[PDB]
Amino acid sequence: KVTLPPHYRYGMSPPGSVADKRKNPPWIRRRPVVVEPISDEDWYLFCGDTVEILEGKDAGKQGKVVQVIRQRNWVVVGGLNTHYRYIGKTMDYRGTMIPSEAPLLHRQVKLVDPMDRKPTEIEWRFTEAGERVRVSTRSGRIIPKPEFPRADGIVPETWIDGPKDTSVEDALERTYVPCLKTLQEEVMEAMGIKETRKYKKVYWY
Amino acid sequence: ARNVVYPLYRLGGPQLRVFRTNFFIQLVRPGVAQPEDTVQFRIPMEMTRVDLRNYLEGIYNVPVAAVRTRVQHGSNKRRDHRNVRIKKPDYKVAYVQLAHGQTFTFPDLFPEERQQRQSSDPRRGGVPSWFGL
Amino acid sequence: GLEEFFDDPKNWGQEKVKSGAAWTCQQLRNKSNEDLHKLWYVLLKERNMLLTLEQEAKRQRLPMPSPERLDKVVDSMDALDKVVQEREDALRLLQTGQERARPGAWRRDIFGRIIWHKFKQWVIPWHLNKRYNRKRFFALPYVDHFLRLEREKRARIKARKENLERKKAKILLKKFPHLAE
Amino acid sequence: AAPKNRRTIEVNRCRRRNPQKLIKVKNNIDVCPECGHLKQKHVLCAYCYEKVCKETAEIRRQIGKQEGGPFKAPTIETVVLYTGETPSEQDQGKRIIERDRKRPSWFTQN
Amino acid sequence: KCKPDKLPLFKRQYENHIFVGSKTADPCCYGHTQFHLLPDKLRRERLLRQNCADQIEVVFRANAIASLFAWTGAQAMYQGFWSEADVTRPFVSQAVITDGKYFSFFCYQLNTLALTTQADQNNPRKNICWGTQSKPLYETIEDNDVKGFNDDVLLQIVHFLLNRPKEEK
Amino acid sequence: TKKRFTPPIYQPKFKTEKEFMQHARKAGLVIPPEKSDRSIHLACTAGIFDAYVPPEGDATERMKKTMASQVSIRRIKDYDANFKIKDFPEKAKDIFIEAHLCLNNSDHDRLHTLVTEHCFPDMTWDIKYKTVRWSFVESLEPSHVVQVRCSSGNVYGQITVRMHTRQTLAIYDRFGRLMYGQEDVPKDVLEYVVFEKQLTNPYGSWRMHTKIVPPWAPPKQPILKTVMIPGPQLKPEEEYEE
Amino acid sequence: EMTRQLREREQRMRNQLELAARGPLRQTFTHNPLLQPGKDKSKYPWHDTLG
Ligand SMILES: [Mg+2]
Ligand SMILES: [Zn+2]
Repeated sequence: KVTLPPHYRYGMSPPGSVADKRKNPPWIRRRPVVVEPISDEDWYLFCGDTVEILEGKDAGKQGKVVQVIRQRNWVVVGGLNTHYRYIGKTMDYRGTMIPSEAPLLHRQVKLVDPMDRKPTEIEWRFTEAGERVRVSTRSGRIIPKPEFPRADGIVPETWIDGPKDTSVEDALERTYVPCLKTLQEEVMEAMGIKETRKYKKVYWY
Repeated sequence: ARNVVYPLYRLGGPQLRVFRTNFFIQLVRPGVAQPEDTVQFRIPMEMTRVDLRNYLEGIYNVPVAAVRTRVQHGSNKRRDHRNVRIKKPDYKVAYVQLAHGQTFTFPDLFPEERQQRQSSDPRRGGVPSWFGL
Repeated sequence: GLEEFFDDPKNWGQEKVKSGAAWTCQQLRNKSNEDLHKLWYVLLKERNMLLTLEQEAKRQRLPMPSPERLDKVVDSMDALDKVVQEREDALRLLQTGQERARPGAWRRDIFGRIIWHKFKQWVIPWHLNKRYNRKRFFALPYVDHFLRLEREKRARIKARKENLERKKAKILLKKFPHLAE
Repeated sequence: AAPKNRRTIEVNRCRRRNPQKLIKVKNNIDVCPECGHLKQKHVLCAYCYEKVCKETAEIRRQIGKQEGGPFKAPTIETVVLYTGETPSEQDQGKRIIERDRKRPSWFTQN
Repeated sequence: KCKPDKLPLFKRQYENHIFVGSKTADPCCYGHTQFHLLPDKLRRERLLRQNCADQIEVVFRANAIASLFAWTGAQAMYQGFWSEADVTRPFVSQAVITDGKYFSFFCYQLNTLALTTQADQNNPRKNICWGTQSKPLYETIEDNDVKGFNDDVLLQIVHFLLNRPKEEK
Repeated sequence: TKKRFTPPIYQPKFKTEKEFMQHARKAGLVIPPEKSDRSIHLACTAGIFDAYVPPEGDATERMKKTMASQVSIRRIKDYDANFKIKDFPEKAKDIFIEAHLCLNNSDHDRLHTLVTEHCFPDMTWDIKYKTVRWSFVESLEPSHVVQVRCSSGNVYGQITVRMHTRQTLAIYDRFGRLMYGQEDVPKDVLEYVVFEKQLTNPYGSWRMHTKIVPPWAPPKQPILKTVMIPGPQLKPEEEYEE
Repeated sequence: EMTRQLREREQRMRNQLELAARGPLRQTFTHNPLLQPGKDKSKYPWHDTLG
């Protein structure tokens, strides 16, 4: 299951990975990072959502949010605020250089209005149907939650039932008829088992 | 079943029956040579050889001639960074022999760029090669 | 036969095995008890094939193809056991009104702390049992001082925990002074 | 008997760094005319002596495949032959040890 | 292909004994015929409950091979033979194995006694055992009447007891 | 307190990935595959899409190849309307010259904007602890866009450019001693510089990618010092063979 | 023709910011409109027997 020490420092690498284990062994104890408390309800940044960088090496650029870390209030954008690191290095070969992105705090980014490609501040609201949404403060317009592929990787629109995958018509069929009998009693009538012997009473203490 | 209360029995009482069993057994490959008819299992401690027979015959329709069990100790020698001993869970092993001359052999569940790189030239003496001048 | 402990021969050697979703507790509230008693054994046989594959992967020192398969089955086996127990619990409240299937009572142990005693099944009444009457469900007056010492111990712990939380919040404004609101 | 006082680093450097304690340079070193490696004038070349032991061991492994057991030594002489050689005029009635290898240049046939 | 521990067979250390039924001083040192009775644990009806119907006859001829080899081999040791000094003449014996109702007949001949690796390397010859199928002596016993009594089984017991050592001229 | 005991360097032996996984199985080290939606993002391609071979002696079938390049230009103009082909060769000179002046002052922060990630190591790795003095004396012949081709999620466009100009190069070693070249005399150079730009990326730009090395090129300038190329270091048992 | 269908989803999913602008403006209440008209034993049982 999950084995996280009390003051585990979250990072770019996922917990339990080989890189995180070496980085965060069970024994180390480091100063806890201070994170501004943000209500799960208030959080307004999700993966697949365009954001503009206010402060950093490359400010004023808009990019998609590929990853978000709630524990540290980090937002990762592809291709922006990126340094360079050699990947696939070996003892003989230097390795291949690639740009690696650096995490950004939720205060160093700013959401963009779909109508006007400019940074804007949003406040949550409710539509007619009652579904909660985020609306820009200036020139209020709806900003839906960008669709993002599932973590597991399954694409419902491209699913092929296998030999051990129940069909939709068999997994939604209703066969239950509310009664006043237990699985044991109901099964003994169907299987055909008969037991005439009685159960003598015991004492409980 | 495990982690459940068993209804007490008295002379002339009903037969004890379990409709849903939470015993989960795993077939394992023997470490040492065993006869062909013999099969090896790892079962929970609470399980008995009598249950393993009725469990196999009923659920998997396998006739068994003989069943033998042994309890295997798990080393509590390992120690953590706090010098506290770590216990490997003790487990039970079961040896089952098939009845009608059937033979079982464990199946094989796991059947089965670098030359495009250019190196440094000794004659160049370490001079950067990128420069065409 | 013993061929149900392993996966389809063609699947041997593959690194991935596509699998569907896990049964949800709500999808099982529509099936009958007879249908759930049949499904339990379909999942049981799939669970043993996955436990057999998980152990042979360690034997051959290789990674398991799709470990999530076992997690899905374990979640389905627990969800199914939740539905059956739910129907039995509701049926017990109507016929009897009891919230617990096993009898018990609140009692003080020899140490003086409250504990819920779960009864056992016996053939003779409790006043005849040799071994049950050697057990004590009452604390003598030499326990009172330790009960207070143990109560004062929990209070100190609960006090340090509450004072610590206050400190973190007071230290959390020095760096984020815009949290005054 | 225990030290009455602590010995100083100045006293100890004069004892530790006394020329008698120091390692003495060796002047008996020279090059082997065959391989070019270093050697002492009175000691055999480690490199050239090693290649004799590698081949000598292979010859002794072949001898065992002929004897086929202990306490089976012969009462005659022994000869080593390589690919491209036949029993000589003087190597008649001996135990020839066939070697699947070219005769070493340093190994002169006698 | 495996070791005897998988039969199952267990090891122990205790007094080693070579005993024919009496000590060496007893002149009657040659065996004629054994009679064995199978215990209740190996009863036929308990083997059909345990899906071991094919082991019924196995239990019969396993007792003979072990009981008769141990008897004939003990007769030879009394005469001075052992692994290095193998027997010069065969040693034979008989056995009647029964469970109370069914009867089986066996004959064993001890041709060789050299079974060690040092002595079994070049040994050509082997020990022999003959055995029949289990057949009932009686079909049923009701009150004071024995139903379906079989005389062929009784005659076979007599032939064993009738066999005698060849007489000299 | 403040105690950490460190062991000496281990220096793993096997470099290849296969041997690591081949040796991790012998040691029982099981490494389950990763699970993550985030993947890396590469701004430059690894290699050229279509190999270019300049005609020999430059220092029907021919006409068709020139048309194939013209087709690829259209793709480059679908993502950038204000782009002409009679200015890039004049623009490449600025990049080329400006990218080789960052090696003298070690301006790696701006060098990434001029060159790709595939080209940057080749230039800087060897001169990490060396002093370079490169200059552009004069230009002999104008540059020409010889070939333009694009790729078949992202799309990149490569523009091969031919350069023929004089250059001055003097490479000094760690200690300031002359290592290669002469700072006084320039020499003619004929090198085909390849550029790349990630059209999909809205912030992309044209950056140097690599240098085409024709098999018929003259030998490079000789180095100052001498070299010794040892022979096989044989074992005692093994003998030397011609 | 399944592979071709996959490309269409990535096209839109990659660029969703424009789709929102294309959609007509929809009125949104400053506060939840369906929340106001929609919404407008002992923890220590041993004391009951032991004392
Ligand atoms: Mg035992
Ligand atoms: Zn030498």
